[PDB]
Amino acid sequence: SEECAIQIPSEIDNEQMQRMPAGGEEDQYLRIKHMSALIKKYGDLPVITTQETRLPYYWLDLFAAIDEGDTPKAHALFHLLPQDDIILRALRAVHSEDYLYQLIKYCIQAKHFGFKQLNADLVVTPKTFEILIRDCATTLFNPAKAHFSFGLPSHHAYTQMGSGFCLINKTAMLMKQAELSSAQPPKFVIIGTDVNRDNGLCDILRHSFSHLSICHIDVFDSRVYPQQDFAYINNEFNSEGVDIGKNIHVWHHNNLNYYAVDLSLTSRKSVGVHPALLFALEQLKESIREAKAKGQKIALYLPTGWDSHEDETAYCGKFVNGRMMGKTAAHQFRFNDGDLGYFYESIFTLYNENKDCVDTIYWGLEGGYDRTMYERELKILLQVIEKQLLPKD
Ligand SMILES: [K+]
Ligand SMILES: [Zn+2]
Repeated sequence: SEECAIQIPSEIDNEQMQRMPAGGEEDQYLRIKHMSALIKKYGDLPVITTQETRLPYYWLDLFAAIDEGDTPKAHALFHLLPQDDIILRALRAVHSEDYLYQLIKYCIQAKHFGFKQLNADLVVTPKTFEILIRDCATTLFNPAKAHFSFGLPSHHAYTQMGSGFCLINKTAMLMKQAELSSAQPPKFVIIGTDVNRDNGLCDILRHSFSHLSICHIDVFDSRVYPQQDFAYINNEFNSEGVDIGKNIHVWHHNNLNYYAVDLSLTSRKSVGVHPALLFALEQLKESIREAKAKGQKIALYLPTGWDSHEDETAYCGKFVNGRMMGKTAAHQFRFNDGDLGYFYESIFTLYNENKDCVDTIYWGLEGGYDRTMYERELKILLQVIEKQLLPKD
């Protein structure tokens, strides 16, 4: 089926992720491997693997150069890649050439100890670069209208540095290939439910994409990583984001709209789906109607983390002002399978009922670190897909 796919790294690609930090107790290798074993075992889903997609020669040669250690050969070989190759045009539409040099540089500089530690949250192996790109390849090179991909995370990656387990911003590049693959740019909408703020992806959209039409609903808790609240955004947009509702502000910069759903200020009303994701759906219910009666299409991007679950034990989702948040507060500020299952079910319903307006869906794995929590949430996620987005058997 070209209509939907589910993307995991291959054996080799996943294997070259050891020592790569996660905000949990396991490295990113175990973490992603566990999810992949589950996804392969859950019967028959349309599952694609980063080993089968072969890149053009010049990519395979930049890779090869990285392996033998010639930092000037790699630096040069990459500089001379075709400016119109599908990967690279999107890659350098969001990432500075100096960052990519420094990165290639780190991968090779890493080959000694098998790993090069940049800062507390950023490690690279020799093959980090090959995988980051072999990942970005397969998503770019595959015509799936509803893409769920399980790889290394992205919404903290900046146009110019890496931060917090993120090395490049695969989401923004995927938006790049959408502005250019379409005749008229699609109306963009992002909903990122990872409990840590999409600080990175946000900077890249203010900087390089403010002219595209993007509605970006960013759900996070200004109390965990990275401690940034509305005052911090004000200094970022050097404007003052107006309050639209449940202590949630919006900023406009040219054609980009950024909504900050802060989970501290937005607490839940006894029973019913968490107000944070009800606004996420009120705004995606509307963005669909706007683009219908205007005729344009919509590309829908879900950079989703599960550390926003109440059942997350990772420090970066649960250590709130000096102590670990507890089961009472956790249920008033985080999400439970009730909330999530409703959300995913609603999202796909809007899609199925508006395949004339909603165009592509891309869901990409950000946070969610506790093993028994994320394995349960995944089973939920796979079951809603098996029901809504797959032809029945
Ligand atoms: K987020
Ligand atoms: Zn996160």
